[PDB]
Amino acid sequence: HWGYGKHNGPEHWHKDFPIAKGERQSPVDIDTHTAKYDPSLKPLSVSYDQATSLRILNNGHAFNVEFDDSQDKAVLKGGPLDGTYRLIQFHFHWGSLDGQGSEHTVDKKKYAAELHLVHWNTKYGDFGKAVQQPDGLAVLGIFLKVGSAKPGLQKVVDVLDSIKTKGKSADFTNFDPRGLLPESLDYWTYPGSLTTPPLLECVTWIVLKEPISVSSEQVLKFRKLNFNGEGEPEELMVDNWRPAQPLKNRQIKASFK
Ligand SMILES: NS(=O)(=O)c1ccc(NS(=O)(=O)CCNC(=O)Nc2ccc(F)cc2)cc1
Ligand SMILES: NS(=O)(=O)c1ccc(NS(=O)(=O)CCNC(=O)Nc2ccc(F)cc2)cc1
Ligand SMILES: [Zn+2]
Repeated sequence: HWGYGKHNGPEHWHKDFPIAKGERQSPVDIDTHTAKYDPSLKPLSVSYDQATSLRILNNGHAFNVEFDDSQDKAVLKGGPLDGTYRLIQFHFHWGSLDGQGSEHTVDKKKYAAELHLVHWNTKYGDFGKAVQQPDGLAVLGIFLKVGSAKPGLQKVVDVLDSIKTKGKSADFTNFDPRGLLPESLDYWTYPGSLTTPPLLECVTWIVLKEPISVSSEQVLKFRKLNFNGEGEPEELMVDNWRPAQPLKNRQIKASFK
């Protein structure tokens, strides 16, 4: 079963998930000199004031903070999107070292980690229906670089020892995801896929240009999580990132000049 290891990592996924070699796979390298400014792109509308986080889960691949998505509470609109997309979860991808960890790259630059805020298009009624549609999901990607601490990340950092191993969950209410955003909402956008199996080609990717800075201690505590379940051989949850995939017949558009 798939993972990031020696024997089951991204280069093996195509054997059980042949769409891994598909036409709109993610992540990709963002070539900043080839991305076209598109003045028809709208500013992003991030409406997280009424977000309801519920819990945090170690699923053996990353840790997900889950939200209540049964009403329009925390929604993403505007930008390249038609309609309203509801936040359902966020999670991160990170490295064993500060020099790697992000999934998207910028002119081949790898960031220390990458945050994915996952939203589904309300016109499809639920997340499981939305992932079967080419405009089903919108994922907001935010790079993390190692620098000053991110105060709004620390509640996430401090709960991690309670979900160290696969299958552990903890209550995680009243978390405000606005504390994870950078100052600017300038972005690049392209059509793509889930970056983990089943790798479905259902995502409008929106990747912010401005990274957030987190402290070395904050990202070190990500690296203390375990891919394995309790009682299984300990394997540190690091380098849970898929490398850049071929861009093929896609254009990356920039919301800014
Ligand atoms: N709003 S809530 O009830 O509290 C709630 C409930 C669950 C979550 N977990 S999740 O975000 O990871 C979505 C996982 N659910 C799926 O259906 N995935 C899937 C993927 C590929 C397929 F092909 C088919 C299904 C978060 C919040
Ligand atoms: N890295 S990314 O592109 O942003 C990305 C990658 C994958 C997802 N999918 S997910 O939200 O569901 C989290 C994964 N967990 C499951 O799918 N669980 C599940 C539960 C019940 C089922 F019936 C089937 C599956 C979202 C964003
Ligand atoms: Zn992700």
